[PDB]
Parts: sequence; structure tokens; C-alpha cells
Amino acid sequence: WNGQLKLLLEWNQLDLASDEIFTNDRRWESADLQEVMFTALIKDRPKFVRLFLENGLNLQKFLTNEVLTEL
Amino acid sequence: PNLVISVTGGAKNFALKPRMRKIFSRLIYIAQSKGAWILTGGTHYGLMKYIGEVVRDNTISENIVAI
Repeated sequence: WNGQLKLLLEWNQLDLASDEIFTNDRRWESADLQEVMFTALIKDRPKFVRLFLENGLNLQKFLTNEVLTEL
Repeated sequence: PNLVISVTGGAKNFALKPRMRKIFSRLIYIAQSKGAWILTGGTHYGLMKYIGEVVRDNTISENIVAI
């Protein structure tokens, strides 16, 4: 899944990723969306951030001290 | 007076889609208004946790009972 997700995120096609990928219903672990959220914030992709938050991502867990200082 | 049975355990992971979210928020509001029961699986992961959080905030906002 990661290759397709990263590709769609890079090209900023919300609909394709939301429908074809995130509708799979397979387990979505925290670290996955942690990495994709970190790469989404830098590239200024707000819609993907909203999609990740909706699909489930503990933002407080994600925002570590290291992440904030690096950002 | 009123009972609602929401099927649980179908999906281990639940997507908080606005279409799928506002419906259950309104359902919980209706149950509170009419003092209905809601029956769910009670698992921590999935829709059960969302329903529990909604009930908790509504109680913060007693009259609604979830089993």
C-alpha cells in the first residue's frame, strides 16, 4: 500500500487515495500514518492531513518533542 | 420506551467519515431525547469507541443509557 499512497500524496489526488486505498478496510496501524503524516505536513497537503486524521491518527502521540523541534 | 441495536464486530477498524459519523451522532441525540437504549459490542477498537465517546460528551453536555 505504501508505494501507491506515497505516489498519490505526492501528486495530490485525494479522491483516488481515499476511495481505492483507504476503502480497503485492512488494519491501519499508527506508524504508517505517522510517516505519511510527517511527509504530508512538509509538502503543504491539508486535505491529506484531514483524511489521515479522519481515518485515525492520535495526533498527540504523533507530535513528539523530536518531531516538533525538527519541524 | 425505545431500543436500538447497532451491529458490532463487523470491522476491526472504523473510518470516521462525515456521512457515517453525523448519522450516529444524530442517532445518539435521538436516543437521549427519547431515553432509548443502545446495544453494541463494546470493543475498544472500531465504532464502539466512537459511540462511547459521543455518549460520554453528551453526558458531560445520565438520561442516555448505553449497554
